Parts: sequence; structure tokens; C-alpha cells
Amino acid sequence: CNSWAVAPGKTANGNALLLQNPHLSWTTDYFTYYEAHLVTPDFEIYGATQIGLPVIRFAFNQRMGITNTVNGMVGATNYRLTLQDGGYLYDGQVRPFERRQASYRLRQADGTTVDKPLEIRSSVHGPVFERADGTAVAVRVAGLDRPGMLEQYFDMITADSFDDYEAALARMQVPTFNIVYADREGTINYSFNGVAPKRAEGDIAFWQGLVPGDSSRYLWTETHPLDDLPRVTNPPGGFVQNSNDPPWTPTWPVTYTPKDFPSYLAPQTPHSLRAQQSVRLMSENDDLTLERFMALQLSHRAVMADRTLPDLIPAALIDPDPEVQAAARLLAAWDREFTSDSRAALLFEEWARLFAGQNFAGQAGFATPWSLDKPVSTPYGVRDPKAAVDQLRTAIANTKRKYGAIDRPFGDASRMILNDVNVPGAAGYGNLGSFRVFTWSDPDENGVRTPVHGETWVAMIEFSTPVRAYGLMSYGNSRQPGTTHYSDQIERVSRADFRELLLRREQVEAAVQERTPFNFKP
Amino acid sequence: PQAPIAAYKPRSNEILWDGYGVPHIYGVDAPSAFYGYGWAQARSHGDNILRLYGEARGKGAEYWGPDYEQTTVWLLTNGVPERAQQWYAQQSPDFRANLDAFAAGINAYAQQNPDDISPDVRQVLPVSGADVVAHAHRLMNFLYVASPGRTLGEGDPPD
Repeated sequence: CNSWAVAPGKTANGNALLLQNPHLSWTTDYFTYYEAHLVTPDFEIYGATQIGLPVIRFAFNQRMGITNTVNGMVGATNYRLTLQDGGYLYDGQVRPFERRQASYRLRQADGTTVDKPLEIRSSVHGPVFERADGTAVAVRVAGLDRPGMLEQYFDMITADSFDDYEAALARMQVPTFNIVYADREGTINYSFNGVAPKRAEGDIAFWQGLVPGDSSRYLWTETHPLDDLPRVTNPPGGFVQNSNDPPWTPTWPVTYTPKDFPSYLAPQTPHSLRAQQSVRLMSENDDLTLERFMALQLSHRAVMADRTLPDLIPAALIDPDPEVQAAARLLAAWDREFTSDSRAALLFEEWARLFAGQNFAGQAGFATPWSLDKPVSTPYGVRDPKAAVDQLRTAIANTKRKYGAIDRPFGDASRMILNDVNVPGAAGYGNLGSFRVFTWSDPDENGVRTPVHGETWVAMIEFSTPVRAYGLMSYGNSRQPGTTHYSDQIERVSRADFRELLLRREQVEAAVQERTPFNFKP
Repeated sequence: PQAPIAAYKPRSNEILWDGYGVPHIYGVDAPSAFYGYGWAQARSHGDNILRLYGEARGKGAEYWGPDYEQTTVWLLTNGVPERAQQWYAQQSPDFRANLDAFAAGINAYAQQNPDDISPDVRQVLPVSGADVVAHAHRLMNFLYVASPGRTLGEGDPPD
């Protein structure tokens, strides 16, 4: 996911800008987004939300808007139990489980059901599961006493002011997510949100692993209020952002550092090249217009190539294999953009898969390591160029195996295909530096691949009066069999041709193609 | 201090759908708009919504068999369906009425357009305000925050 909010002072017209840009699976059902517009006499909300949710999580209106990104808030603990004498060891004593006899029905191949018993055991930590390898694990989830999740979102998105928004947010009923806010009065805000247990010791990695389940030492009971969490409001730099990076460069210059917060809230790991581009694209640009904001969102730079090709290319040209030399010259002539017509991009990805792992997040290959002191210009360089050239040799073979040649156009292999619509792809993997994201699948037998994850709902809003907003939904507004509204936006996505989002009654009345009167009686 | 444009004041309940299947739901009060929103989601995504609500009930195994069993065990063991009943009761009266209306919207869509609902998910209807709460509770707390994978040690790709 990406998120940007821009203060008035950083824009040409003097109105805040907001980007909504979540990245999730294109197929997982509960991750499907749906666009809609609700209007009553007392509120108005426009935007996207996961199907089945009755409130819009990615909302805006004439006054304000929010967006969300995944922050991985560590709101649960998995505890390793030590089993002993039919109970579990805890503070030097054996303690018996709570146990309940439940049951459920299981449908059989012939349409009937059988009754299946299900024992539910619990320790003081929580419900107990047995892993395949025999490890007994109790899971303890925070915020089970927070019934107001949906209402909190609803009050946040209909807030009459920033003060009303923050009081809603402060209820701590939404257990995770980074949340970014902007409004027509000029306020912008980033909050690292969620329900995080107060602990006395241990960093994030310790609390992400199996915590010992044999002691009250590690049994947390309380959680952090909103003002214990990383937040930024109207910073000197005039913007906030988050692209799933840890919350340590949400703006530039920064307003806090990792020492200001307990070490279990968020990782201190290298920021992804996409997250580095996010900071650069906002910080380096001033006097922003909506049009420019939208152009910057299409950024699809192979930043990883900028960090490696200067060392890789000369090293590869030393090699006696003429195919490696030719690969080197193909990469050297590349403008390092993930465009449809790029002949070098696929080959570059296959090299990066080896150099930085299959997820492209590996750090061991670089000469200069990542540092928070140079958060948007490290890591850099190739540590062992001879080894890297051997990786290129393998990647050449991999590229020909997968795609048929080392120089097949990126957009001929990378396609966006829904029903009978088939259009050329551009942009790519976030961890390679592409800001706009299409996480391409492994290729089929003809070398054709499509996005499994990436751009879904994409909207950009200027809080002028009236507001002006544009957006697209990659996979349409419907997935019901036979709908004409699954594949009808993807061609526009392939050209970055955004729809004007229509909030004013008069605009809606000009665009209407179907009218459903309804009436509700409780 | 320039004020925003005048808010529109709906005088009847209606969805104006645009050419891309985006619903513009106008309601004369909050419950009406939530009902309209439920109707719209059922038109656009009803099959998968019903399936997911079925699972958040803890009835995946019962409705659809062994492929849904592991999720059923995860959710019953973590007490999700019952906790959703509790959370529903714990709602503020005004917001509970919005939830009831959203559910009635789904039910009404299906009642009036039964041809649009896939056979395997018809057994899920009717849905309730509590079903809505339960799916949200599953999504936030037992997909996003606490995943079956991290607890059971099935630790591999993002999905």
C-alpha cells in the first residue's frame, strides 16, 4: 500500500491532497474492494471498502478524507506451552486447562452432515492449538473487548473537524493499520494505529516469535492509548506518507526517532526501495497540482537497478561468455523504467531474484548497507561483483526458460487480463522500487503473467471547494457471474486514464445509467 | 473562512448507479442509507459476501464441507461467532440500527432477486446485524492481526 497527504503550503492552489492506494490480492474474496457513495441529510461519504463491511475505510467527502496501509501491528502473542501431567507448567506449578466440549456439523459429499466433536482448551493466555510438529501454542489476542470498530470508522469518516476525528480514533477500537488524514481546513495527519499490549521488556522480534508460556513475566494485560503511538501532524516538510515501511520516515525532515518509542511497536528494518521513492517523490517536489500528484503516483522506477548496475555492468563485460556481455549491454542501454516497451526489465528482475531473493528484500548482496541516516539512498553497490556476474549467467538462462528470450518486451509478457480484455502491463514489483505496484505472477507456458496483487483502489483527492477527485478500480466494481462491471476498468488502468469521481448530485444525475428506488421499514 | 458547498438533502430513497456499476445511495436518514448500501453490495458481490458471512458464523464446514473446516475450527476455537453476538448487543442503539438495516438490505436484495444468488449460498440467508459484526471481527482480529498461519506455524508467502 501507498499513502500520501500533502499540506496546502506544498501545493500551488493551497488545498490539501490525498492519495488512497491499498495493495492487496486481486483474487482473495475478503480482500476485494468495492466503491460506493452514501448520502443522507446529515453526512456524505465516498470511497472503497472490503466487501461485506458496512462502512467505508477508504473514504472522503467535501470536508475530509482518510486512507489506510498495512502496518503489521503486533496485537497478538503466540506462547509456547510446556505440557506436564495433563496441564501446563506456569510459575513453577502445574495448572489445569479450561476445557469446553463444543461441536460442529461437517457436510459430506452426499449432501448430509455428520456431528463432529471439538474440544476447546484454554490456558490463562488464551485458546490452545497443537501444531503439526507437536508444539502446544496458546494465542492471546488484544482488543477482544473493543466492539466499536465499525462505529469508530463511521465516526472518523463523518467527523466535522480534525478534533472530532482524533477523539474517534482515540477510542482504540480499530486494532491495526497506519491511517492518514487530510481535510479542507489544511490539516494532515499520520497515525501508526492499533491495539498494542504494554510490555516491560523485549523487542518486536521477541514478541513476534513464540514467547515462553510458562511464566506471568510475559503475560500482558493492558494496552497503549493513542498518544503512546507514532503520530505526525502538519509537519515542517508539508507532507506525510507510508508505503508499509516502519514508521521512522513518515515525513522529511522527521519529527521523531525509534528511541522515542518502545522497541516492540515496529521493526527497525531497511525501508523498501518503493518506500524510499515515496519519500523522495513528495519531498523533492513543491508547488504540487493534482495533475502532478497523479503523474508522480505512476512512478515505476527500477531503483534497484540504480543501486546495482553501475558495479554489475563493468564486472559483466569482463566475462568471456558473449551472451553475458550482450546481457550487460542490454541492461546498460535501459532507461531503468518498468515501461511496456522495455527489453531489459524481465532480465533485470531475474537477476534481482537471485541477488536479493525471490521477494527482492535481501540485503547481503549490497556493498554499502542500509542506514536510517541515509534512509533514501542506501543500500547501495554490489559487494561481490564476480558472484553477481555468476548470478547474471544463471538469470540469463532463467529468463530464456521463462519468457523465450533475454529481450522480450516487458509489456508483451506482462499482461492484465480480465474476461476477454487483454491489455499491456507496465510498472512492477515494489521491492525493486516501483511505486505503482503490480506484483506479477510466475509466467504460464507462453511466458504470459498477470498481477496477483498490487494497484486495486486508487484515488487522488484535492480538498478544493468543491473537491476534485479521480480514481480507478483495477478489477471493477463487481465480481458476480455475468456482470459487465468486472473487466470494464482495466483498459483505463493500462493507460492511467482515471475516472472523475462524482460526488455532486448534478454530476450523478448526468451519469446515471440505472435507478433503484427502495424503501426500508424496520 | 469559505464554507464548503451546500450539503444535498435527499427527499427519497434511491440508488443512482453510474456506467461502471458504482452505486450512489441516497437515503432520507442513516438506516435508509445503510439499507441501500447493503442492497448494492448484494447486487455487486452477494455470492462472496454470503459465503464469508457463512464462515464468520462458524458454519463453513456445515454449509460447504472439508475445504472450509480448518477455518471453522480456527474461528470456533477463538470464539468468534459468539463474541460477535456479544459485540452486536454491545453496539450503541443508533449504530445497531444501521447494522440491522444493512443486513435487511442484503436480505431484501436476495428476496427480490433470487436468481442472482448462487445455490450453494442460499442456505446462509437471512443474514443479521450480528453476521455483519462477525465478519468484521474475523477480518480485523483473526485475519489481519492474528492469522491462523502465525499461530499454527504455516509460515511462508504473504497470502
